[PDB]
Amino acid sequence: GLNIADNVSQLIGKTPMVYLNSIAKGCVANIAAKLEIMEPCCSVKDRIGYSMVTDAEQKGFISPGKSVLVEPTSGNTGIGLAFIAASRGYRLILTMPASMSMERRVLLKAFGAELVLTDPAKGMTGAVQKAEEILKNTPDAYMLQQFDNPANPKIHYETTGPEIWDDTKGKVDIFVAGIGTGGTITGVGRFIKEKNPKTQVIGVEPTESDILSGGKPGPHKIQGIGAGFIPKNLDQKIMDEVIAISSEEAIETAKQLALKEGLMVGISSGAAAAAAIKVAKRPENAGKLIAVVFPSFGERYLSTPLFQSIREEVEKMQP
Amino acid sequence: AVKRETGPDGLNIADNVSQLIGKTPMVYLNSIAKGCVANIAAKLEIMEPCCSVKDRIGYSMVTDAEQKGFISPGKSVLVEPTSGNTGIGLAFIAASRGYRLILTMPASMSMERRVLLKAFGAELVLTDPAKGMTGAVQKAEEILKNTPDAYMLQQFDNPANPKIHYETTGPEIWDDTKGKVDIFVAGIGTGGTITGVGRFIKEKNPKTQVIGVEPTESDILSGGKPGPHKIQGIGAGFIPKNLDQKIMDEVIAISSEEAIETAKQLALKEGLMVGISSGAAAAAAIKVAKRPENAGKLIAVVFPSFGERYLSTPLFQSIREEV
Ligand SMILES: *Cc1c(COP(=O)(O)O)cnc(C)c1O
Ligand SMILES: *Cc1c(COP(=O)(O)O)cnc(C)c1O
Repeated sequence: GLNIADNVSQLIGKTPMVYLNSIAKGCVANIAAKLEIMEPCCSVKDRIGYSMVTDAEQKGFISPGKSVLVEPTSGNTGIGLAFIAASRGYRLILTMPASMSMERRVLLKAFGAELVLTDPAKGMTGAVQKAEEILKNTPDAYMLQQFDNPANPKIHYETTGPEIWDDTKGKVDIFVAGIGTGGTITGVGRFIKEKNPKTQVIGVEPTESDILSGGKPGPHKIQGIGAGFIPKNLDQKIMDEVIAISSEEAIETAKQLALKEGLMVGISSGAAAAAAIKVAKRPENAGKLIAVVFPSFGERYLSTPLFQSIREEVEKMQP
Repeated sequence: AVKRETGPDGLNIADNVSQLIGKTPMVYLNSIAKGCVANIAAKLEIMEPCCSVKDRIGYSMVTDAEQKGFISPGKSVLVEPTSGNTGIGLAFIAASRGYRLILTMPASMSMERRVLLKAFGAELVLTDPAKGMTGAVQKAEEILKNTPDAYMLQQFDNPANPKIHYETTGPEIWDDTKGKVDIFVAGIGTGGTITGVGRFIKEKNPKTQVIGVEPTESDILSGGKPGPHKIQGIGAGFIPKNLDQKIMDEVIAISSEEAIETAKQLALKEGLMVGISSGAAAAAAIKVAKRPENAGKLIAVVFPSFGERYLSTPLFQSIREEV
């Protein structure tokens, strides 16, 4: 009975939290970041790929060797899915617009994932489409549907919320999280409000695609959040407030996380942290504790705008 | 600042990023070990805050120097010649504790690696590709000599590198295997890991075997010549001072292609995204676990770094053509 994992799946979750220090200068509340970046595959999606597979196995809808998993996604979910599929011997089909750059695709294939590329013009909607086409025809096919699947917010209610609740020893006052599939905010929010109805739950979205605030969907750079429609997995009743953060301000905060905290994080962690730092300057919050989710490591985004300013100075660096 | 329930009684929240270092999990190998007579449990340094075993020695070499008062933040300038993970581990520590950090490396170095280093605010000085590491080491010696409060870490010589392994990596594996690790397998670059863990583990139990790993193409510990290879992170081409050649019972030499192939299967069979040296170490581990002697015994092997860092190396170039 050794303290070793049987398999990669048992490594998921139980991520740690870290206080923000110098970047939190000025703030009257403490901020502790929940580092989903330290998931076996460096994002929060490692929890839902595990849980939507397992939830299904348990309900008896899927078995390894037989069922074929199918999901329209390239992002972090495809990755969370790919490594779970590798390790468990489920065949996996992931659809995405051809647009997808080599980087995520190389990594997805290295996991044995079959890639089906759809039409770049058609974006996500074209990908859901091929995937409904592939589900609708393929013998043993099974779709996860990350925006509708109750097991997405369920895993967060079962692990992520209790982790934050345990690590802060019930002291958490405010929980801040960006909304993509809505699963984090909903499962954590639900869990924490049942422990303590007084806690505040605060969502974050792009200023360029603020549909929960009211606005309409528009282009934005915050990879991971503002999917452009209200996802079924979002319980909007759970939130106390939504804060809109700009792309520029997400990217700037992400860079300061690296430069000041030594935390290498993605643009969405930057947006969540920008909002938490704002919330931590409100006088009514002196002394309180804010927990904020950083959904993914930043090394994954070397080719995106997060690192562009840095890329420009590196390209001209003389030998 | 704002007061925090700190110390032994307070919250389970790291005070800063340094406190996230170490305590990494182990995972048994399953279908990739089909056919082995021994159990294999991998030590996953790929799950360090910045994805490599080197996060442990960025921390300990810097902390060792503060503790002895050789350096202090906002005044000392850290300087290291480093083409691999050591610059990353120094970079995030330097950022979080407020040191200026200059890293030297040949201008061969991929651009993504530079980008990352510079996101942490490290300063980069590029050296002459023809001169390799030796040329970078030379330029780091010059900067040290010419910079008023410069301090060089010297990852190959600094005894804080193996010492952090004696104090953390070794103990963890011993706690985690509840003292049942029969054999320990590790790639050698600086020798730190093999030295600290082997030392710690021999001390607890001298019966435990310790096996080190090098490239077939640069197999100097087996009596061969130094040359060029691809198992990045090991086979530095000389025997470094941080290697206590005394605690090793054996050296297995594994090839680029088998290292590469083994990393590929770890991805495909285990769901484990690892660098090429994790493949070399794993391959070595696998053979050992197939020696009849070792039936029913427990092997621990180190996986030094996460694979995603290497999307541009030979590891992924066959997968890169497919796309
Ligand atoms: C999924 C994701 C989010 C949002 O998390 P949800 O629980 O889906 O709302 C934010 N950032 C990144 C990088 C993500 O992958
Ligand atoms: C550091 C390094 C090694 C070797 O470990 P040492 O303790 O230096 O002997 C192996 N692989 C990689 C990727 C490394 O960065």
